[PDB]
Amino acid sequence: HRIRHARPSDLDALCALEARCWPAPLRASRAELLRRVTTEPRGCWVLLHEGAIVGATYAQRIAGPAALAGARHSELAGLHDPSGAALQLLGLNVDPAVRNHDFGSLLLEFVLAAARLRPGIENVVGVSRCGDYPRQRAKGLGYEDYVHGRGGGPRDPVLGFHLGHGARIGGIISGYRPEDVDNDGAGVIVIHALR
Ligand SMILES: CC(C)C(=O)SCCNC(=O)CCNC(=O)[C@H](O)C(C)(C)COP(=O)(O)OP(=O)(O)OC[C@H]1O[C@@H](n2cnc3c(N)ncnc32)[C@H](O)[C@@H]1OP(=O)(O)O
Repeated sequence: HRIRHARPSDLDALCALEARCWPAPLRASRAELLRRVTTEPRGCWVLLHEGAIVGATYAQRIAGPAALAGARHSELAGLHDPSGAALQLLGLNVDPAVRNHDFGSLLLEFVLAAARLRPGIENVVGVSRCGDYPRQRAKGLGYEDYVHGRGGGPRDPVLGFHLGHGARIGGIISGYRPEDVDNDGAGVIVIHALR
């Protein structure tokens, strides 16, 4: 296939993709999607399949993996540093109508490949979540134990997506996304080590 950088003209399709991949409380507004493409234009890609935007990634260069400490999903734009050693992912979605076709694995490996070619980038970081924690919440399993797989069962399908591509857990940010009630408002830091 072919993948290209994002453009402000794709805003209409990037919103329709956001509305399909996420429920209403967790969707990024039209202004936020435009802010990501304009702030870091070389750090946003769009996967095209049959001429449709079925996959999109958002990233901005931050100072490093340590700058994510105490971050918040709303106050996330202030971490932009054009001379930082880490590229923070801000979103990596694919359309539910085309999922499980090894498409999301292609976008993640492309961003990891682009960061190895951009100079100064040491790691690819980001605050992920857990899509199947409420099921383990009723079983008495704590959130921190569930992130590190200490619950006895398998990984979370969301965290296993990053862990399956060389990432490692780098901490938990409680109160990161209060509208993400499926994770008690918390987020999970993932770090893709490079070089
Ligand atoms: C920076 C922050 C915002 C982030 O990192 S975003 C957090 C990730 N997104 C979310 O949590 C919202 C929900 N979105 C999804 O679940 C999307 O399906 C996704 C996470 C983008 C995954 O993309 P997909 O369209 O499913 O395609 P792919 O990623 O290429 O792989 C397909 C599946 O094969 C799975 N797979 C592939 N190989 C394996 C192996 N060896 N073992 C187990 N599972 C595998 C892969 O984990 C995917 O699992 P599912 O989540 O159950 O679909």
